[PDB]
Parts: sequence; C-alpha cells; structure tokens
Amino acid sequence: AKLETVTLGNIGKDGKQTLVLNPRGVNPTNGVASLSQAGAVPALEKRVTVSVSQPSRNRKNYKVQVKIQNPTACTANGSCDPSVTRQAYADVTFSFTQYSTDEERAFVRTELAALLASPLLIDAIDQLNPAY
Amino acid sequence: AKLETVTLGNIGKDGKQTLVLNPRGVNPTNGVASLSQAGAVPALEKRVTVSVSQPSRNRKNYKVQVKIQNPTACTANGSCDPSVTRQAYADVTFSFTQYSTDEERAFVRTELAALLASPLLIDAIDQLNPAY
Amino acid sequence: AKLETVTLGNIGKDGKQTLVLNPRGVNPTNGVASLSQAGAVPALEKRVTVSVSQPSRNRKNYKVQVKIQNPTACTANGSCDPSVTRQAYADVTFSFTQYSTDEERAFVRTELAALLASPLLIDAIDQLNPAY
Amino acid sequence: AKLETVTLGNIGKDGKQTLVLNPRGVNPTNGVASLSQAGAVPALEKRVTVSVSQPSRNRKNYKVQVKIQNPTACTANGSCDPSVTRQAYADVTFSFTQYSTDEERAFVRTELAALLASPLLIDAIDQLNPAY
Amino acid sequence: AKLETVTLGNIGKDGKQTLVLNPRGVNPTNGVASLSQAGAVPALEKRVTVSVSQPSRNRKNYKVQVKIQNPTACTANGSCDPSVTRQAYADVTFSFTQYSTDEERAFVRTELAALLASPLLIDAIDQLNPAY
Amino acid sequence: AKLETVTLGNIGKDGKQTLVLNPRGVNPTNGVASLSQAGAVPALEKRVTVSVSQPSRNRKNYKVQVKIQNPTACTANGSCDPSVTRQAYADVTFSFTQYSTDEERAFVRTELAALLASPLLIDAIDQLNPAY
Repeated sequence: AKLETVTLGNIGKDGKQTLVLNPRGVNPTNGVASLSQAGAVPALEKRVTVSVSQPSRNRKNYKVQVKIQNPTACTANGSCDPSVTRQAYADVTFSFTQYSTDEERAFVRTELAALLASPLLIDAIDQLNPAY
Repeated sequence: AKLETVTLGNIGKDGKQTLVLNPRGVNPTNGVASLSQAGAVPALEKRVTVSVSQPSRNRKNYKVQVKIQNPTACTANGSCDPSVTRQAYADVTFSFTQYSTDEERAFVRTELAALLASPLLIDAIDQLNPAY
Repeated sequence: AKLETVTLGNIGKDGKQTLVLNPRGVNPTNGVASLSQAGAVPALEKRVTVSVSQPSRNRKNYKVQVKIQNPTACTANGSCDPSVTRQAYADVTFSFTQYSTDEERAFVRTELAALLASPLLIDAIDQLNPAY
Repeated sequence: AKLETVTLGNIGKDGKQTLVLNPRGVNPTNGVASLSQAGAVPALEKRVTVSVSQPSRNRKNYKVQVKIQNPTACTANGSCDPSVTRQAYADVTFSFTQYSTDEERAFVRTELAALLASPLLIDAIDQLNPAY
Repeated sequence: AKLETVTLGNIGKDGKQTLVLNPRGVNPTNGVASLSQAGAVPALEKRVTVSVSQPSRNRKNYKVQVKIQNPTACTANGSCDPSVTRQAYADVTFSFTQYSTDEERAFVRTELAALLASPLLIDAIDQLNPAY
Repeated sequence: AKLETVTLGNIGKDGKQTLVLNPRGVNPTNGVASLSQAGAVPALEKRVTVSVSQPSRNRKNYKVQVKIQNPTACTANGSCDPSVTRQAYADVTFSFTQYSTDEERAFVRTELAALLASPLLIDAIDQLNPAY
C-alpha cells in the first residue's frame, strides 16, 4: 500500500473539486500513515491519516483506521496566528479477521465507497436529511 | 432522507459484485435506517446501519454513523443452523459542527469514496498492508 | 402531504419576499415532516415542521400541526459561526372531528390564509395594536 | 385592531367559497375578540376568535392567537338544536419575542398564509395524507 | 413491500369486486403502513393496514401484522353525519424463525389464503358453527 | 362446520404444494378444530386449530381464531425421533358483532385471502420487506 500521493478528485456536492493528499510519512512509534504536503500552512489545511495494525496475537485481526480532517481556520480579526473553529469530517474504522477472505475485505471497502455515492447517505450528509 | 434505490456496486477485487440494501424502514424509536435486501435468510448476515440523521436541540452538532457488516456463515456439519465465523466489518463516524456547510460535509463523503477507490486502500485492505 | 419542495410566494409587510422550503424528510421518532432552506447544520436556519396524525382512541380525533420558524442573530464580529439569539414562529394545530368532511377541514385552512392576509392581522402586527 | 367585518373569499375545498365574519366586541378582559357569521344562530356556529397581546406581566410577549371553528349545523328528526355539532378549532399562534421587528412578525403571518395555500397542508388537512 | 393502491374483490357472497385501498404512507413512530377508502370522512372508510417489522437481534422475528377494519354506518333516520353501527374485523400476525427461512412462510401465507376457502371455515365463520 | 380432512392446494411460493390436515377431535372447548398433518412427526409438528364463538353471553366469548402452526424438524444422520428447529406461524383472529349478517363474516375471510395473495404481503412476509 505504498504511501504515494493520492489525488482525490471529483469531490464535493457536485463532484467538482479536488484534494491533494501528498504523504508526510509513517510514524515509527505506532504504524500511522499520513497524507499532507499541500504547500499550505499547517493545522489550517486538509489532512488524511490512515493507520494500520498487524495481525497480532493480542488482536487476532487487522485494522485500518481512515481519518479525514478538513477543519476551518477562521482567523480572529487581530493578533497573530489563525486557528480552527470548525470541524467538519469523518473517521472509518475497519476490522478484518486475520483468517478472513480477501474478497470479504474487498467488499467492505467498496461497499462504503458505494454508500458514499448513495442518495440516502448523500442526503443524510449534504442536506442533513432525517432518514425515512 | 428517503430510503430507496440503494445498491452498492463495484464490490470486490474485480469491481463486479453487488450488494442490494434498499432500506425499507428505520427504527421507530431511534431514527435508525436498516439496509439489506440480501434475501430472507442472508439479510441476517449482510447488513448496513445508517443513523441517526434526525436533527435536535440536544445534538447541536451533526453526526451520522455507518455500520457495515459483510459476514460469512458456515453450515453446521451434518446440520441445520449456519452461523457467522468471519467479518469484514467497517464502522464510520461522520462528525460536523453546528455551523458546518454542505460543501465541506460533501467533500468528505466523496473524499472517502475516492480514497477507498485509490490503490492505497486497496492494498491496505486486500493484502492487509502498511503503506509501503 | 409529501416531502416535496414548498415554494412560498410573496411574504413580508409589502409582499416582496419568497421562500424555497427544500424538503429534508420526516423526523422518524417524531413522525414530523421537515423542510429547510440552506441545508447548513442549523442555528440561523429557516425551518418548517409539518404533520398529520391519528392519535389513539383516548382522544378519538384527527390533527394537523404546522410550525414555521424564523431565527435571527447579529454578526459574530471579529470571529466566525454566529448563533441564533431570537426566533419568531407560527404554530398551528388543527383539531378535527373524525366524522367531518374534507371541505370543512379546507375551510378552516383556507379561511386562515384569507384572514392572515386581512387588515386586522396586518395591524396587529404593523402597529402592534390590540384587538377589540 | 378594533374588529371590522372580514370577508374571506376564495375558501373551502375548491378555493371558491365566501364567508363573512362580522365583529362582536366586549372590553377584552378575555383578550379574545370575535368575528363571526351574521347570525343570529350562525354567529354562534361559524366563527374566528382573536387575541392580540399586550405582553403579560412577565414582559412576554407579542403574540396573536386565532381560533378557527366551522361546525356543520344539522336539523334532523324534529330537534331544535342544529347548532350543536362537529368540532373543533384550528388554534393558531403567532409567537414572538419582545423586540421582534414588524417585518419579522409579518413574515410569520404571511408565510403561514402562503403555506396554507401549499399542497403540503392541503393534503395533510383535506385528505389527511401522511408525508410519504 | 412498497405501499401501492390495493384492489380487492370477489370477497362478498356475490363474487363482486368491492374494495380499493388508496392513500398510502407509514407512520414511522408506530411502524404502521396504511391503505384506505376515506375520500373525505375517515370515520366511515374501510381500512387495511400492516405493521411493518424490523426485529432486534434478541428476537429476529419480523412479525407482520395485518389489520382489517370493515365498519358499516347509517344516516337512515337523520339528516347528517353517518356513523358506524357495526364493524367486521380481523387481526393477523405472521411469525418468523430465529434464522429466518423462506418457503415455510410462503406455506403459511398461502395456506391461510387457501384455508379461508375451506368448508370447515365457511361454516365455522359464516354460521358461527362449532366444528362438529 | 362438519369435521372433515382439509386439503389445501396452492401452497408455497409457486402455488404447487398441497397440505393435508386431518382431524384430531375438538376438545379445547367444543368445536375448536384441530387439524394435523399425516405421519408421526407432522402429527407433532404441523397443525391448524380454529376457535369457537359462543351462545349469548357477554360478547367476549367470541372471535374465531385460526392458528396456523408449522414447526419443522431437523435430524442427525440416522437419528430416531426428529425435532423442531424452525417454526412458521399465523395468528389469525376474526371479530364480528353478534349481529354481523352472514356476509361480513364471509367478507373478512375472503378479504384476507385476497390480501395474502397481494404483492404487498408477498413482499412483507416472504421477502421480509417492510411496507414503506
């Protein structure tokens, strides 16, 4: 799963904009991989972090944590540094039994990708529409 | 958010399998959508929960969670009553503040679909890979 | 009483403004339709709640309820994300006998629209004068 | 808002009927003033009664309460009390704060008239149809 | 089982078509899906509604409840407001197994449809005869 | 309501099976039909019973109830005495006034058969799809 630049295009309500997710690296103390390198000033900018586990004797499974961060910087009208006042984002945790089938794992992946394109979740997220 | 036409396509390594969910109602006391058209029996295995998109004064901030179960059950040796042995489960929280806009919420939802489509999450899930 | 956009023509003291009440859905634990215009997580959000129901046979009658909310606040000067501090609203409950026809129920609905547009209710706002 | 006769045209199921509500006054210890059919008996049958604040001792608030009743009087089997019939009232409240503007209040009054004319309330009231 | 108008007939002893249940929608708090005849007055119509299930994992029994109401009303000796003097009724609940099933329920649904034509019920129900 | 073996055709999803319910006497109360299937195991597992309306008395001692019970066994290889692992069931209650013609009684049984054959209940019961 080489941490190569990921470009996610055709995103937003109408599928019109893009995000560059250019890798900062993988953390040596915890296995966490993260995508940044936007050229933009830190903590105001959009970031994507994906961490993984090993099929450890203490878990019997493999996990993937996918967290997307797209905070808004605001900026007080005065002083110095800008700062985030608004959070607007999501965190997907996956669990795959170490003895699971790869296709089962592959289904879970795309099932979410497909739900994210489903009118029910589109309305629940973009319009904040109550299900029914 | 009307419950209708929810089919998840491009499921699996080949991008060819589908799962039909077309939710047909929500939990009457919680506002929780129940997604599965797997079959009279398979609907007890292949399941998606999407909730709670219903707004409130005691929520302020907006949150939706999606719970995806894609289990395989094994038939008893020489008997009735098959049961699940393997998952292949995902659970995502979408969390936006009280003042968030639709474009940012949408950005993330479509960003996740694009991210799932991206090779980084294909090898992370199918080969269980750290990002190298 | 479908979850279709309701466009309200000419409103306000001089009959000049209009609303587009983009439907969101029915809040399932409450059973009430909800329309709102921007789709932002609400504070300063126009909101319309509508329902028709059949109470249990302790009440033995039919009801329709409508609530129209008009929140407002001043600018969060020097910062971001202003809250709602003031709200005006309509709240109408229509209580009907189960043996009544649609036409009389309609008279109650239509007479109110005709009366709301009449000089007495115009003065009970414009001047804020008491009724005699 | 001293009462005056109000002619409510374009009313009922087809939006084509006319009903005239003539004033009935009392010093409004009971804040509700009355507009009703000329009578003598119909005056006590089809009526709208209206209370306009005059905020209470709690310094709350500007409001208007309109109560609309349109019974079907019926003469049958030799009786002498046709005026005793089917209920009830549409209880209408225009709810405001203390220093709401006249424009804010007017929107509530005219938005409601505009919504009463909308298919959403037409079907909820005449056919008693649910939002689905 | 999307609600749609249901036409029923050859129900009475004359073999004639009778019954059409038109308005549709589901009360989401109650889990009750309508169909009915009240073109104007609800209190005089015929109704068939179904309780629409979604069992917990501690039951898995998707009970379907078919509620049948067939009231008869009179004016006859009066000028207005017909009201119910007699009512025929049925209430049928269908159980489901803990692992679900398929054909076995089809047998129960169709067994009952066939059973209702059995000479034992024709007299046990039409003449109220004890079986004997 | 003479006791005779009841033979019902049109059973199952394709309408091709036949179920035969042989009398087992009437003593829960006189006339409560007890009809069971053929063979030692079906004699334990599959049956239909029918309740009995009484001579006047307070109208509590009424309501024909048809109970369709279809438990089914599973066996070990070479096992003697099969036992139930699944049960399908229909709890069918009828209610009439003591004055309800003869026609209404017939009407409700056939209306129910007409509903059971309807796509609305085919999907609610065989496909487990809520009627939304």
